[PDB]
Amino acid sequence: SNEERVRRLASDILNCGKKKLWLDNNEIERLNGASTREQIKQLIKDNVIIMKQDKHTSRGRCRKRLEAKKKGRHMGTGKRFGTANARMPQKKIWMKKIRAMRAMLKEMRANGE
Amino acid sequence: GSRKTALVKTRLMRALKRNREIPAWKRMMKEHKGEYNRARRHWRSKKLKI
Amino acid sequence: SKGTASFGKKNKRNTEMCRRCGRQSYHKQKNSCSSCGYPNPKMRNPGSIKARRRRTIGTGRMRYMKRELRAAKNGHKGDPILRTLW
Amino acid sequence: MKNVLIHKGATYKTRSNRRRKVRTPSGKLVNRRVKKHSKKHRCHECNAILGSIARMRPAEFSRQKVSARRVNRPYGATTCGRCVREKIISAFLGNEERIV
RNA sequence: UGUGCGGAUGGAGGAGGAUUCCGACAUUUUGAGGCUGUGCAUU
RNA sequence: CCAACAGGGAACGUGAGCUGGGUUUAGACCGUCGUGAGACAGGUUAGUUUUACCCUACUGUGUGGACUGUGCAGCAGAUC
RNA sequence: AAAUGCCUCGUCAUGUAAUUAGUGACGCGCAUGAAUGGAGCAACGAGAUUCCCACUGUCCCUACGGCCUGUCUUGUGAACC
RNA sequence: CUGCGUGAGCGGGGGUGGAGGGGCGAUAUGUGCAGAUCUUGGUAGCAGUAACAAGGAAAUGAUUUGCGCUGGACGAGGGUUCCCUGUGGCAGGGGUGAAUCGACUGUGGAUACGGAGGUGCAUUGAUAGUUGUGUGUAUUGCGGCUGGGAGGCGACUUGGCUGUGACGGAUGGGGGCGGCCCUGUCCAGGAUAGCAGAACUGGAUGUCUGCUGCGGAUUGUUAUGAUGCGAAGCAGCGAUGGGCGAGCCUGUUCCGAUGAAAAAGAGGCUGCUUUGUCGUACCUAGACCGCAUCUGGUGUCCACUGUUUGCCGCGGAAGUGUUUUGUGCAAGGGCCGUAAGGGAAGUCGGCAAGAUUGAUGUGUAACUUCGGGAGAAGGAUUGGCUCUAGCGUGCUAGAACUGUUUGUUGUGGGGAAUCUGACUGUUUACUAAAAACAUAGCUUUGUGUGUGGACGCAAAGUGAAUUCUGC
RNA sequence: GAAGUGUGAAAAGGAGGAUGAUGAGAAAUGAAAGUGAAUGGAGUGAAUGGGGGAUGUUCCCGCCCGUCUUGAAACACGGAC
RNA sequence: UCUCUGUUCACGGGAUUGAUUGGCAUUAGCGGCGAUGAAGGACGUGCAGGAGGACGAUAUGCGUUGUUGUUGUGACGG
Ligand SMILES: [Zn+2]
Repeated sequence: SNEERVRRLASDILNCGKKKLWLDNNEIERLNGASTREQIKQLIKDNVIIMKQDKHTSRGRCRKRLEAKKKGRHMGTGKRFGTANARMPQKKIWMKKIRAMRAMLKEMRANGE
Repeated sequence: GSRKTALVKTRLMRALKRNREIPAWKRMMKEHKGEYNRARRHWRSKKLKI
Repeated sequence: SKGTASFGKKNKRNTEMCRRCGRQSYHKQKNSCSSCGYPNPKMRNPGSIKARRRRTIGTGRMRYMKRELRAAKNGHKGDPILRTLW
Repeated sequence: MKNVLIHKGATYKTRSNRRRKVRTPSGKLVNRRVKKHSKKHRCHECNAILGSIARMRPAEFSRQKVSARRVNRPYGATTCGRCVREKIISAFLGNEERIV
């Protein structure tokens, strides 16, 4: 059989895994006799060799759970496992509050108030 | 490994072209029948020591 | 774990091939051959009674000393051309 | 054989082996070599910055024109403009106390 | 074991011109659906 | 509590049945003794439990109908 | 009567239905005792001990169920004695 | 097979075998075996037994479907195991290309420290920062032409020299290579009984650390601050779609510890010419070491996603590995699950198992070196859905409704006493982890000089503090 | 720091089997331990031995050798062939 | 059939008998290496070649001289 030489050359040309390749079962005499990289590229244009598709996991039921808790849906006392500081650090709420009220004072002074 | 000294490389080459059986035209002679080289080495069993 | 498990750590090599005698016994950190004693000008005293008969006069080729012995049976006549000068 | 990083040479993370990641125009991901980091020039007296001299390693530095390697005034390669004024005033005022 | 799918009538409230859309769950059709190695009959 | 809570033997029955608390080499503490290395049937604490697939014994099982007789072997109820 | 007390399961009190265990007190102490260190426990300990709550197949007294072995087949095929 | 001899032994007959073999006297001896846990070689019983293997399938198997989790690169070690052809594992013939990869050069040392020089795209059966090609950088030698000054109050601009190499730990703020997520638009892909405001997947597009002049008293940080030794401000110089951070920029802090050395400086615009030697195939564990296709050991780098404080656990991708005619389950084992009523009666001994467990309000004693003890102990709440409030827009607080009562589908058992060691640490590689050893503190002794000069250097004992240390 | 010498006078020839050829001869000789096939006899008693008789047995006698020891069949040691 | 024991043929193993270009001893002579680069080591050399032996880029051997017609060989020199 020539199966082992065709999956090693075709997997390098197409840059995929050896199991994602489909070899036409009804053209065993074209598949037996390739032997070069230039002949493997002709069978890829003639659809004697085809590349399967990957699984990409869907995010549809993960996007529904993210817009539900933007309304506050899965955040009660039974759903928290880190501490209050781990999931919203207190030093970073302090920085955000005094940079905003140091900015008002700078423009209340520039307007004469 | 890929890295090796020049003296290590030329002794590995000599050891390589030694590991060979008696040629066929010599075994076919009348007075050399039933002779095999018998000084053969296989890389898993016996080690060369550099 | 001083048995089987300690053997998996032994991948450093201390020696190399000696340029005087050809054994794997030239210690690189010591700068010294443990077989022949290189780089001392004299060769090392052998370590056993059998060691004396593994490397001596006659265990190699004797490329020059054989020739000289054939010349001393005939009185050391040399090349017939140069014999006029002598 | 999807999704690999291409890396050439040794892998130890020293000062002289820093790498970035880049996507090449054919879709590959490569761990590429970055020049060795060179520091800013300072004054040798007050430790202020001399922001105009180039930041290069010593061999590439020496291949530049003199306008890249110094400032145009005395001590221009090592000293600050503020420390040179005081050094001139101090030299002149000293000679006036010795001719008196 | 415990009242099936689908439909119909409701639902704390919210959204906004259509008298529309979103909504856990409720009542009804319905001791209802699913399952069985035991017994009887038949093919 | 009970009718009553007798005494003994079987390689001081029974570790290829178990367990390892006593005893228990190599670590350590205290008291007394010794110039010392060390000692004590004086006290204290920490300290590997190997192998049956052979012969015999014993338990079943196999060693070619149906209905029965009669020899041998086993043997059960006890107490309030 | 302590990791140091022979006599010794010392004597009295306390915890139990019942205490050669534990803790408190006593002291002519075979043979306690002051850098051979004495007295002393805040904090720390996979160190040694005794008791309480909680909890349970540890036990009264065992039952039923799962997977891999064993039981049965083919191949490869040792050892102790 | 047969005769003779008390015996040690000696004769004859028939097959086999295919070249030598004896009697008698004296003489020379490495001169006679059942044993020595005798030496070397061969062979039985045990026994077709113990042990190991039989991996999910589909008459076919380049096609369809089911399961497992290491996957990809550099060094040490190995050395042709790499590719093609023929053949039942061998046999025959091929394959490793360098100014810009490493070393041959520095330092009393080096394939990780110092150091003249690059990035894309394509290409073989097997090599590629090495072959080919688009563009760049350095270098060997040989030429041609050309300048020693102009500017700016200043910071500085220019063919216009004497600079660098060259240096520790912890931690905050700013800003981000690549990857991943949310979002507008445009072009495509795969599955579908029925329904779905029109889902799911891929690709393409969508400024100030500093310095100078004027000025002449205020000004700023997450934090410590800055300023008549010249603040702010104005004008310059120089430097450089939204959100989750690596190198980078800028601070603070810690030490009886303060964080190597040497090689390697010159430079304008142009034309020709040069670039030595050795390594380069293949394998992270069935290509290494452990006698082996051995559940052990072996330096460095990169690696997606749901849930979550968590790169853990509990589940998924990518890449990679894998078979297709043994049985169906006695007793007894190894690893586990559930149990009426009782609740340590078991046992040397609660050994083993069970039990507590995340987060947020509440409530916390004796003692104490005032720091601790402390998450002491003890009690309560927790899902889904639909809304309200705050500002910093993802977290925090509040309310109604709802179910076969129930929500952490993970994460400490606690308390009262005695003995002992102060504490974090260290130990009998392969039966002892400790009360042993170390330790700070405390005390004693010697010594006027070693490169070292008494707050030094060396030798002993005791073992934190507190209170003491008698004759 | 080992273990391993032999077809024949002549290659006149073989090397899965069978049928054959060459040669004086299928080819150095080929013991014991142990095994397979056929065929005769015996057995359900550990076996084996001596006397006396007989084509197996029937009566009598008979514990396993070597060694050290006052003393061995020894629950004394060495000994599968 | 199985266990023990006669007989005949076939296995298994390598003792025995007979050989031997090897070993061991005594005796007579000799005791002949190197800066004019030794002994020893590494790597190479055949049209078709691995081990051993032989040989050194004049490499599976060259020149002179003797004996040969041969797979040729002896003695000496390079
Ligand atoms: Zn040597």
